[PDB]
Amino acid sequence: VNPTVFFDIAVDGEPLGRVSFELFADKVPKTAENFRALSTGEKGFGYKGSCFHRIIPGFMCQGGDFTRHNGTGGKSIYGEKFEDENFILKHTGPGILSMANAGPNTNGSQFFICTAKTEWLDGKHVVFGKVKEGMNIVEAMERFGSRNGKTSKKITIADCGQL
Ligand SMILES: CO[C@@H]1CC/C=C/c2cccc(c2)COC(=O)[C@@H]2CCCN(N2)C(=O)[C@H](Cc2cccc(O)c2)NC(=O)[C@H](C(C)C)NC(=O)[C@@H]1C
Repeated sequence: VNPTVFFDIAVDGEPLGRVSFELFADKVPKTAENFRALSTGEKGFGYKGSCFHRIIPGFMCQGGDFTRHNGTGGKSIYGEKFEDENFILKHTGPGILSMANAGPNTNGSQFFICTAKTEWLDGKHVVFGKVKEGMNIVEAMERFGSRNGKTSKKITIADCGQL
């Protein structure tokens, strides 16, 4: 019953590969549904065409700002921001999909994909999914990141949707 969604990733407009995610709707249904609907674009806005604006090798890849395209924006399907649903799941290792935020109860659309166990984020960021297929594509994305997170090529979600 857990949905699966995909991102087709491009590097300076050339196809890199597809990352697929399981969304844990069984444990964080509101948060999973936000990400699912933003991936299909069914509300008329969402992840398609947006970029990964911060990639820090050995840490995580962050994206999801489709409103300002400068790291500060994005919005949820629930208006603007929404509350932290729960912190049942933890940042246990590579592939974990979690909500970016600016403190408590500020979930919008920005998210990050962990490439390592990041337990200092537990209880601060809502974990809601995991990479299902295409972790090798996330590893390739890291090669375009840097210590401070600026990317050396434009890393975009060329297409996305639900499987
Ligand atoms: C541009 O926005 C501002 C952020 C300023 C810069 C943060 C920064 C720069 C370089 C490396 C790192 C963080 C390392 O940590 C991450 O990479 C973490 C990893 C988990 C996901 N994540 N970033 C986030 O969720 C970060 C967590 C954060 C905020 C503030 C400072 C900080 O050190 C880390 N939050 C944000 O990016 C939110 C955004 C979702 C609307 N923006 C904001 O709070 C501000 C308005």
